[PDB]
Amino acid sequence: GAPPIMGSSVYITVELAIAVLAILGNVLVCWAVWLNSNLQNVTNYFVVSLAAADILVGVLAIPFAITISTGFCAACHGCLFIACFVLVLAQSSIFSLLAIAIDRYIAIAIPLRYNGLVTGTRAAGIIAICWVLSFAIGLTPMLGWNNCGQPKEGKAHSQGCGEGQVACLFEDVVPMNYMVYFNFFACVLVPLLLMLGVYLRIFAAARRQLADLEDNWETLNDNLKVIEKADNAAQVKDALTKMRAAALDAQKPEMKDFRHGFDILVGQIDDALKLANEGKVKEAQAAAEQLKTTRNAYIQKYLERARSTLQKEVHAAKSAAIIAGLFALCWLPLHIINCFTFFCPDCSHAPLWLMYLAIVLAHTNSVVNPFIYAYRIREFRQTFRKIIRS
Ligand SMILES: CC(C)CCC[C@@H](C)[C@H]1CC[C@H]2[C@@H]3CC=C4C[C@@H](O)CC[C@]4(C)[C@H]3CC[C@]12C
Ligand SMILES: CC(C)CCC[C@@H](C)[C@H]1CC[C@H]2[C@@H]3CC=C4C[C@@H](O)CC[C@]4(C)[C@H]3CC[C@]12C
Ligand SMILES: CC(C)CCC[C@@H](C)[C@H]1CC[C@H]2[C@@H]3CC=C4C[C@@H](O)CC[C@]4(C)[C@H]3CC[C@]12C
Ligand SMILES: CC(C)CCC[C@@H](C)[C@H]1CC[C@H]2[C@@H]3CC=C4C[C@@H](O)CC[C@]4(C)[C@H]3CC[C@]12C
Ligand SMILES: CCCCCCCC/C=C/CCCCCCCC(=O)OC[C@H](O)CO
Ligand SMILES: CCCCCCCC/C=C\CCCCCCCC(=O)OC[C@H](O)CO
Ligand SMILES: Nc1nc(NCCc2ccc(O)cc2)nc2nc(-c3ccco3)nn12
Ligand SMILES: CCCCCCCC/C=C/CCCCCCCC(=O)O
Ligand SMILES: CCCCCCCC/C=C/CCCCCCCC(=O)O
Ligand SMILES: CCCCCCCC/C=C/CCCCCCCC(=O)O
Ligand SMILES: CCCCCCCC/C=C/CCCCCCCC(=O)O
Ligand SMILES: CCCCCCCC/C=C\CCCCCCCC(=O)O
Ligand SMILES: CCCCCCCC/C=C\CCCCCCCC(=O)O
Ligand SMILES: CCCCCCCC/C=C\CCCCCCCC(=O)O
Ligand SMILES: CCCCCCCC/C=C\CCCCCCCC(=O)O
Ligand SMILES: CCCCCCCC/C=C\CCCCCCCC(=O)O
Ligand SMILES: CCCCCCCC/C=C\CCCCCCCC(=O)O
Ligand SMILES: CCCCCCCC/C=C\CCCCCCCC(=O)O
Ligand SMILES: CCCCCCCC/C=C\CCCCCCCC(=O)O
Ligand SMILES: CCCCCCCC/C=C\CCCCCCCC(=O)O
Ligand code: NA
Repeated sequence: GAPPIMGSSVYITVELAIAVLAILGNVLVCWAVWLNSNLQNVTNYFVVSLAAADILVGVLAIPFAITISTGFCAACHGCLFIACFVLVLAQSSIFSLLAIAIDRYIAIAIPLRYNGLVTGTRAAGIIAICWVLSFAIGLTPMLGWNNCGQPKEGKAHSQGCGEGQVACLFEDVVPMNYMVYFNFFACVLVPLLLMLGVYLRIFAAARRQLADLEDNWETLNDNLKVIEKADNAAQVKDALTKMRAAALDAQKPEMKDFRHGFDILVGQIDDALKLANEGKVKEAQAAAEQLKTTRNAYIQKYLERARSTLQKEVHAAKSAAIIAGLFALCWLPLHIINCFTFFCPDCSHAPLWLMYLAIVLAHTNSVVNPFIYAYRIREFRQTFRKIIRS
């Protein structure tokens, strides 16, 4: 039995290293949003709430985790607070991650009502509400779902604890049925699966909208060819009728030129339709050839801009999804071990070294988001560079 202070020293040193890095990187995130107005939008207010949770992992939850690893004598309800506060921060992170996903879904599904629906003022009230809910969920053991009524009195006496005190150890005070059914299944797993469903909807909506843009374009170019090889006024008329509906369909500084572009296009379709309906096939076909000028000078530019805007939303949603996936990857090992402890009382408990490895992996999640923003989001990377240089 090696002196406990040796493995303790390794664990604590690693925790302190993670705390340092979590504070530094997430303070940098908050400083970038505060300073750069191109980063001040509703999405990034949830990003800052998430960075605040991660700063508090470094400032409070890691010092608390170091403390509870010692099994020090404590009043049981004080022990519960330092065991459960990290659950508040994890719960807050979950709400922020779900909000980021929903925000991006609203942006890609209804971009015309996004700015009217999702405002800074409503985001700050959602954030406040979510922090209150996170305290209620993470500190639910303090409302009475705890093991303080059944203290491990032999362990308390062996350590010389005083009356009313327990050896402060996570699995002695926090019930495992709370950890598995309430904290993990209800409060973590279900929101993460909801997030997964929202991201699937985002990527499907993007794929569908890019397919629609390409379809409208091909319909435009195919019907031009229909008109070119029609042999009567009625065929020209039918192809132009369709083109007119599609152009109006697609019509739903750069905005002035693209509105001007579609105005010309509808006007030119209308000129060609009138000629067709007068039975003037050749005149109608020549009028339709003028549509190629508008297609080259305006419609193609609209198509390329619309595509590039959707491709940026896909890239941005992938970045946010990577962050949600990394939260799941860093926290799942600990939840899964708790499931074994709880559901398999005939299995030997996960060994101590694995418990602490899973705890430090969960804490490491508070380090990683600044790196994802730096690597995947030019505007953050550039603001980070400017802050670090100045
Ligand atoms: C806003 C921030 C800076 C304040 C942080 C206050 C923290 C450190 C305080 C608030 C409540 C305190 C706990 C309340 C009661 C107990 C039980 C006692 O037997 C041992 C200490 C212990 C477990 C305290 C540890 C320190 C503690 C967690
Ligand atoms: C989220 C991804 C990375 C999956 C991680 C899976 C990890 C957490 C799984 C894979 C194999 C698992 C171990 C398999 C066997 C045992 C022996 C049993 O007596 C205690 C639980 C314990 C020690 C399990 C702990 C959880 C475990 C380590
Ligand atoms: C989408 C995925 C990641 C959801 C997470 C799946 C979790 C809930 C699954 C993955 C592996 C599962 C464990 C695999 C094996 C055992 C040992 C058995 O004696 C009791 C149940 C128990 C302990 C399972 C509990 C639930 C479990 C931890
Ligand atoms: C990508 C890198 C950082 C992952 C690091 C994984 C390391 C830290 C993990 C993987 C295997 C683990 C070891 C596996 C077995 C034991 C034996 C045990 O009696 C003491 C702890 C010890 C020695 C573990 C310490 C932590 C450990 C070394
Ligand atoms: C964003 C990237 C992730 C951030 C990562 C933050 C820091 C984590 C590194 C820790 C290694 C520290 C050295 C650990 C060496 C210990 C080896 C050892 O001897 O283990 C003893 C054993 O555990 C006794 O039981
Ligand atoms: C023995 C003790 C039992 C205790 C059981 C506790 C139940 C938790 C309930 C409320 C905590 C509220 C905490 C305050 C949350 C602050 C929210 C906030 O500051 O949000 C900022 C906002 O973003 C600005 O725009
Ligand atoms: N099971 C558990 N244990 C601990 N710490 C104690 C590790 C341990 C477990 C058993 C033992 O005999 C001695 C120590 N922290 C823990 N944190 C969590 C957690 C937080 C969020 C999800 O799970 N679970 N968890
Ligand atoms: C896509 C779905 C993702 C996962 C959702 C469902 C998770 C359900 C997990 C259930 C594990 C229940 C384990 C019960 C073990 C009983 C042990 C015993 O009876 O001795
Ligand atoms: C993503 C899901 C992956 C699932 C992996 C396979 C899980 C099925 C394994 C069940 C293992 C059951 C082992 C229980 C052993 C102890 C039984 C006992 O003595 O009570
Ligand atoms: C996706 C992960 C898949 C990993 C491999 C899955 C295989 C898991 C196998 C579990 C076998 C458990 C055997 C337990 C024997 C116990 C003896 C007994 O209880 O009588
Ligand atoms: C992503 C899901 C991965 C979850 C882990 C999958 C591996 C599941 C294997 C479990 C094996 C449990 C072995 C039982 C050990 C004790 C046997 C006994 O005492 O009866
Ligand atoms: C994944 C991030 C890097 C992880 C490196 C892991 C090394 C440190 C973590 C665990 C080592 C095990 C030491 C635990 C000793 C028991 C703790 C205690 O009882 O005080
Ligand atoms: C860029 C570097 C910034 C500062 C990095 C600091 C990294 C080291 C952090 C913590 C190490 C503390 C070591 C204390 C050992 C105590 C173990 C014990 O008390 O038993
Ligand atoms: C000094 C005592 C108070 C400590 C409270 C710490 C809470 C977490 C720290 C910072 C989170 C709030 C930072 C928000 C600043 C940026 C806001 C914005 O980007 O518009
Ligand atoms: C335990 C003592 C400290 C506990 C602090 C917990 C409360 C955290 C409160 C605020 C951090 C959230 C900051 C969110 C800023 C986003 C709002 C916005 O940008 O408009
Ligand atoms: C806060 C996020 C939203 C919460 C939604 C919760 C919906 C409920 C989902 C999962 C709860 C899991 C219930 C498992 C019950 C088994 C209990 C038992 O048999 O002892
Ligand atoms: C959707 C995420 C998880 C699904 C929500 C519901 C939770 C999983 C479904 C059933 C789990 C029930 C586990 C309890 C079985 C008996 C427990 C026991 O005997 O100890
Ligand atoms: C499109 C590639 C351009 C390369 C530079 C990147 C510019 C910005 C790109 C995407 C913005 C990503 C926004 C994702 C929201 C993150 C929210 C979160 O999950 O925390
Ligand atoms: C419990 C685990 C759930 C974790 C949720 C993590 C967030 C989901 C992340 C990615 C899912 C989306 C995968 C589909 C990719 C399509 C991309 C594309 O069309 O270009
Ligand atoms: C990112 C990597 C994801 C990998 C998920 C799966 C990891 C677990 C895989 C194998 C572990 C299986 C251990 C089975 C132990 C059986 C012990 C026994 O029989 O008692
Ligand atoms: Na977090």
